[PDB]
Amino acid sequence: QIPQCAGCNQHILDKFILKVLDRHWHSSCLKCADCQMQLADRCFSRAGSVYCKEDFFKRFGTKCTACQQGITQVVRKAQDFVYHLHCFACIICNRQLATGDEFYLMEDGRLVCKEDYETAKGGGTPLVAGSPIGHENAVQGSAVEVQTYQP
Ligand SMILES: [Cl-]
Ligand SMILES: [Cl-]
Ligand SMILES: [Cl-]
Ligand SMILES: [Zn+2]
Ligand SMILES: [Zn+2]
Ligand SMILES: [Zn+2]
Ligand SMILES: [Zn+2]
Repeated sequence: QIPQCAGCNQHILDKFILKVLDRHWHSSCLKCADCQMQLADRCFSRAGSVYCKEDFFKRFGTKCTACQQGITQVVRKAQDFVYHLHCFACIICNRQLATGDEFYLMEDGRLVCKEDYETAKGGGTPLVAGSPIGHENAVQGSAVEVQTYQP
């Protein structure tokens, strides 16, 4: 089926069809709201608009998953979730997780150290704590893929 552009809602007759996480785009509609630059690498969307990596970081403040508050300091990451270092902590024992620590990530971003998770015997994802990283590397935009309507 010929997709309608997520941006302009028109049918995309371009041979190349850009796909951003389950949505389809004209190449010419995937442009940063700020600097009007084509988005070929990846896409940063907030609210109802799209931005490049640079213009996005300078516009929106990344909010910690646990405390829901802004963070120019290094952060911790588990999957897509982003945390203050002091919020990267087990919800049961309140102990801060450190690089190398084994923990479980719950669906809503709640963190549980390995020992407390396994002691209590819902569904958690096993992970190993990575070292702190910068915001830039923290929030990786959505991948822009390319599809073509073929026979
Ligand atoms: Cl398609
Ligand atoms: Cl074409
Ligand atoms: Cl550490
Ligand atoms: Zn379009
Ligand atoms: Zn831009
Ligand atoms: Zn926090
Ligand atoms: Zn714990």
